[PDB]
Amino acid sequence: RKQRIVIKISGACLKQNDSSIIDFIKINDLAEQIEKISKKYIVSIVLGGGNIWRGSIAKELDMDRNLADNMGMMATIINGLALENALNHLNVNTIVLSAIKCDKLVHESSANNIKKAIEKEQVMIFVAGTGFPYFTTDSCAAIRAAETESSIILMGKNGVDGVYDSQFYEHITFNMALTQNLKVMDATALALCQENNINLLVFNIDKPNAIVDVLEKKNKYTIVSK
Amino acid sequence: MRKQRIVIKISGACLKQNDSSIIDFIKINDLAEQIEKISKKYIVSIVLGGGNIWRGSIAKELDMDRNLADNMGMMATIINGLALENALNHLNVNTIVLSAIKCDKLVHESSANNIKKAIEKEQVMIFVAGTGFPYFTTDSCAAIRAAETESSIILMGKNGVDGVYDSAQFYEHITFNMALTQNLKVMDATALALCQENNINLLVFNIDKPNAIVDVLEKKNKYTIVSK
Amino acid sequence: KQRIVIKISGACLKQNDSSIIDFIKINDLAEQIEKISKKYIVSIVLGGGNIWRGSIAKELDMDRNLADNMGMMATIINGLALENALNHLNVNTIVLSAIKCDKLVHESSANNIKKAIEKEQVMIFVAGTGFPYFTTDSCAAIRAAETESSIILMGKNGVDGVYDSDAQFYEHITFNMALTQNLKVMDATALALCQENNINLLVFNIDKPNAIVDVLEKKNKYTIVSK
Amino acid sequence: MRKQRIVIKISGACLKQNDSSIIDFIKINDLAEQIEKISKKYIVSIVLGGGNIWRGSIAKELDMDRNLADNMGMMATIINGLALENALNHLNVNTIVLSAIKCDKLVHESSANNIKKAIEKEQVMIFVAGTGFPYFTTDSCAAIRAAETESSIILMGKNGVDGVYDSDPKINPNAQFYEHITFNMALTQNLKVMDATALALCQENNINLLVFNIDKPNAIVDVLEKKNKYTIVSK
Amino acid sequence: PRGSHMMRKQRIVIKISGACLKQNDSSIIDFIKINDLAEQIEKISKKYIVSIVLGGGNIWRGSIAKELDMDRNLADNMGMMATIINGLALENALNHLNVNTIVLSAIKCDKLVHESSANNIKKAIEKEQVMIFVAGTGFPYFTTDSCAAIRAAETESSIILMGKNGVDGVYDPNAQFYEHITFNMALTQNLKVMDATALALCQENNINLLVFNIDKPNAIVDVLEKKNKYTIVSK
Amino acid sequence: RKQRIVIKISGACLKQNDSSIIDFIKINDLAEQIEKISKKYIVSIVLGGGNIWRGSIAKELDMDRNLADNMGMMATIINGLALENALNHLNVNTIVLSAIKCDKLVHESSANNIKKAIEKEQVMIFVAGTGFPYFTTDSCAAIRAAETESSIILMGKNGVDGVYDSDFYEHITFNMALTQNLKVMDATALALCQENNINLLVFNIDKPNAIVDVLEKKNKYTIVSK
Repeated sequence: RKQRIVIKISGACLKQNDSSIIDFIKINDLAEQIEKISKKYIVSIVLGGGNIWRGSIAKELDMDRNLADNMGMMATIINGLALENALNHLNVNTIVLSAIKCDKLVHESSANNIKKAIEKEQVMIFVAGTGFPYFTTDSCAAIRAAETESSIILMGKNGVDGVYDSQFYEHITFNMALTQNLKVMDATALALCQENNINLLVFNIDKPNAIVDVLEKKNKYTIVSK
Repeated sequence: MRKQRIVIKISGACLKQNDSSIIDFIKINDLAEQIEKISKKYIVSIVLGGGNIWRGSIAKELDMDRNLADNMGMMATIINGLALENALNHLNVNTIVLSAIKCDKLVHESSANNIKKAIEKEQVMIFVAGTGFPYFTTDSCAAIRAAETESSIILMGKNGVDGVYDSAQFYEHITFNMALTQNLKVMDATALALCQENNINLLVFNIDKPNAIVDVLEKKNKYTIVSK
Repeated sequence: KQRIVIKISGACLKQNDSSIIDFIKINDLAEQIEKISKKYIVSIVLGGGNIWRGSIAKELDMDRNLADNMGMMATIINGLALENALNHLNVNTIVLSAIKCDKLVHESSANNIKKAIEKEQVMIFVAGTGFPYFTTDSCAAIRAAETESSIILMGKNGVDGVYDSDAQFYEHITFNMALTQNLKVMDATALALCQENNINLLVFNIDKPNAIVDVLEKKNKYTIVSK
Repeated sequence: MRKQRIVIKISGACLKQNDSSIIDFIKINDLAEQIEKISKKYIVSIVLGGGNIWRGSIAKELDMDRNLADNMGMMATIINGLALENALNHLNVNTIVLSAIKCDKLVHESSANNIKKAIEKEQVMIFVAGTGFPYFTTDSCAAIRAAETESSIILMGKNGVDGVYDSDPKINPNAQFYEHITFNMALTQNLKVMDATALALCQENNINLLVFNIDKPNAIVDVLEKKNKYTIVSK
Repeated sequence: PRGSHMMRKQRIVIKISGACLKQNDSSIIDFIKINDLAEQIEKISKKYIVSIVLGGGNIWRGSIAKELDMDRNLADNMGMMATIINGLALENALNHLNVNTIVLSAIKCDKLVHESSANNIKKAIEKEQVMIFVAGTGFPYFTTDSCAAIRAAETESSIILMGKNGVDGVYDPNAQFYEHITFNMALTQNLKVMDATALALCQENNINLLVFNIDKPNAIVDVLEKKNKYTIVSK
Repeated sequence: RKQRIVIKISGACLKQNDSSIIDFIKINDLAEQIEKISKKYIVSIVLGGGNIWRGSIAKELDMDRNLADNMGMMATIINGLALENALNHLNVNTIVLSAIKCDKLVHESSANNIKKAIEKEQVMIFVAGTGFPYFTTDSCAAIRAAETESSIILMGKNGVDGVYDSDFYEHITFNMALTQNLKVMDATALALCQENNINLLVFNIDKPNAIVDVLEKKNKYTIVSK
């Protein structure tokens, strides 16, 4: 009866200040929530690398997009190993699955390994995106959702309670989103979610117990469905 | 001389004549002949489908979940990729098969480095096994490869159809916005989004016709441009 | 628990040219393997004739190194299809490939075979030896010796066993009489491999319903090849 | 030319200006410009640290065991390695990233063959991910890479300090500055120019140190021309 | 020593040089010697988490490298291959005694051996497998002793059993026996217990040595029970 | 393709006595011959490991066949790197191609890598057999000959001039060797050679300049064909 979910966790969720790329209280709070959630759900985590690497630094370094996205993928691996460590301390059975092969550090994602991880009911930490440039964290979240047969992506926003207009939305269609010219995710991720019937649960991730609370429908959130 | 970069999307059906053989030698050789000529003026990336070997309908019959079904399709593209490479080798075209899935005994792996290296050598790049991920179409892979190689245009070969219609009125030029508004199925929504985000144009034409790929680059027949 | 190799040619998985793999045929195969796996340690060696043949290689002017590579990718496709069919029957199974391709299959090795035997998984051997100039029969012989299987089930498509030529049915023949009589049970390489390592053949008609189960219970017409 | 072989140890701090960005483009481009000029006279091996991205203090905060902590550090050096390669490619320097950990989609693997091949081609070798093993420092890896490439000297760039002193200069306005010191004198005084393991590796294989201030403009080029204040550690 | 129990076992590294596996020149590996070793490891593995670090001297030595005009990078590579051969032989011997065992290699070679990594070591310890460490560090300029130190630190083993071929422990004919020496006392007395690098690594990570005669029957079992003549090296 | 040859070099060719697994004078003499030969031929070398590992030691160690053949494969890699070193000192362009992947030591054999090595006209040193148990050095020699499109295998014997009936045939047929019951190669290697029209050139390899001489038809040798 365990239903499957993808939690999109951007890099900003792991960082407090510029002094440290990863903040221990923020990542441990995250781990604590995942611990509780993993009792009722099969959990897939899709991480960003914005705390370590951003598009702005790529421009400063005159870095072409192929290489820039590669840097981002490495950043997600660092975050992935940090989250795994935090979850291991809580005795949560967890596995880091990477789109890029690097056996000394992480396991490789594949149809077999995902299936294997689901049977063991491991928390799946997905890293290095798709192993391809020109993908966003959101697009990877879409692909991972379809791949793991998760019908919903929890889309944590940093500061924002859900879909607004920079009036709140309790619920919104994908159609009504694109007619209203709202940038909930990039166009590619939107298309991916629509094609494979994946819903979004947009909420404020900065709030204490945010992820636990929105699965209990406790706070302000937006659902983006067909 | 001086070469601009193009992606040619070649579906599985372009390589197959009838059900007796998954790959037809005349069709693949004709394709290789055209690529030979084109590679003198362009840096050529080929993105192959596997429809001649593997289809979505067979996956249903075998009660095959999507993760596995798309993996079968990826292996199909590798077979096609090696066949095309062989045909191009016979014409002394410098060529390399770059795979999204690692398989050293058969193919080279696609990567930032290997693509860059193949471009410098001006090799025809045969891209194979899609993105290595399920839930992607050949069109989406074409978009990703175009962005990755900095190709501004994808030649979208259609089997039988001259371009973009509405069923029967012919368009010479349409916008991506104009496309999905008229509920036209040029590519899947994901591929469309990818092309728009990265300013990649489509050149839709009939690929079944003799010398079709060569002729559309010389603007000689009926075709449709899709831009922003 | 006795160890066996079942040689399954590509034609066993195909009905007609419209589809490379037929769901009824592969499901029937899986059903039989399911039952057999309760009494035997099962190794499956697959061909790729349903997808790729020697005749297409000639048409494409394809040299042998590449042609055999095409065939090996064909067996992987078949291997993943059969694994899927067996998974739906809750049979513990693993695809072991002679060619490394981690995103799709596991690699065959001394360790992984040993590990698969301990777990009593059905072993689906794929991509031959990873080398050109090998037949499916030769791979079956190597896999038999490697798994310490004393017998290869040699499924033929249409033929009840070994005859004079196709009519006298042989109940039992020797590999020595499988060249002396000018017959062609397997290629010479596979024959030598089997003799070298004391591997016997059980030649039977695999097209018949329940054929694999029946021959292990000695129920139908079959030929023993030994000595 | 008959190029002599050198290892340049570049810590993470050399690539970072402030906390807003892990890698600063001016600092890394300045480094690349110097390596460009140096590579005309020398076969250059670069050994990078990852302190701009990852440090030991973060590992403690995250309650991270040492095996995992050092793995984070190795991934950090790969990021730095790819950024430096990019900077050098823009200056048309033939360069290769050689990693102690296999990761084909991003880097080449270091091996006896690949090093030999890179030396013949006279590429700048950017060594990355240390030894692929925990319990090694950047210094230790620099020693190993020096021995492996048959480099007789390691340029040991320090951030702010001009070289080896008998004590911290920031405190004592009376600290001796050594233009040359032996490993022997340095250990009886208990100076820790490098960690004990790196020191032992250098002594075992007759590798010398050239300690200097890396923050100064043109520092690496100048020290090879013997132009500024530097400490040679030898014997 | 360490003297542990059946649950929550202490972790040890046993350094087994190539000479322990060879009787004479007619065969590189002697079945009696390797089976005796396996028998001891079987008994020891009941009370300890056991890591074995093997040398390759029975197959390859430094002297052959000189004869073949072989540079160090390649020479050490030959040695690493030798340890893999030894590793597979010991694993076979241990498998016949039904000891759960795994060969972990610093060099990737999937058809022969498993790769060592933080994850695989952790996984092997959980399963309480005997870990046979092979191919050193995958790098040249390391001795078997230095690999033993690195493996000890990596596995969090507090002690390395240093089997010597012929000698009961540490001495200065009729020499004086040391029951205990410091690492300081080790170098300061010119006593070559291990190479300088291995010594440094052990000091840095607080790893002790247990030096004993490995040629004697039941030697490894007996020194863990404190039964014979042996030397502790420690801080 | 025709002017390509396979030279089968057993382990015994590299060893003088038990004190050293590899003898420098024997291996250097072999290297000198290969140097001269590689000017006129595309050379594939198939090495055995009998100088380091043999079947008799496997029995003593109670070693199952799968593991025993694995030991032998690692032995050939050691020999392969030794021969490469000897050829490098003579400035011969050479590459070690292994049936088993081990990137830190050797390159992997494949259709692409063989093709690439042939175009470069490198001496190919084939190592680790087929990567499979139940193969002999002779069988590997057959497979490499067919793979490289070599029409002939130089079958160096240690002590014997050619094909007798033990202590002389100048030309034997394959079928004749079977009727006569001669042990030229194991049955599998014989079948492989016949299937792919590969000839054998059996000669005494212990003799000075033996390999060079037999290609110039200079000494006593047996030619095997069908």
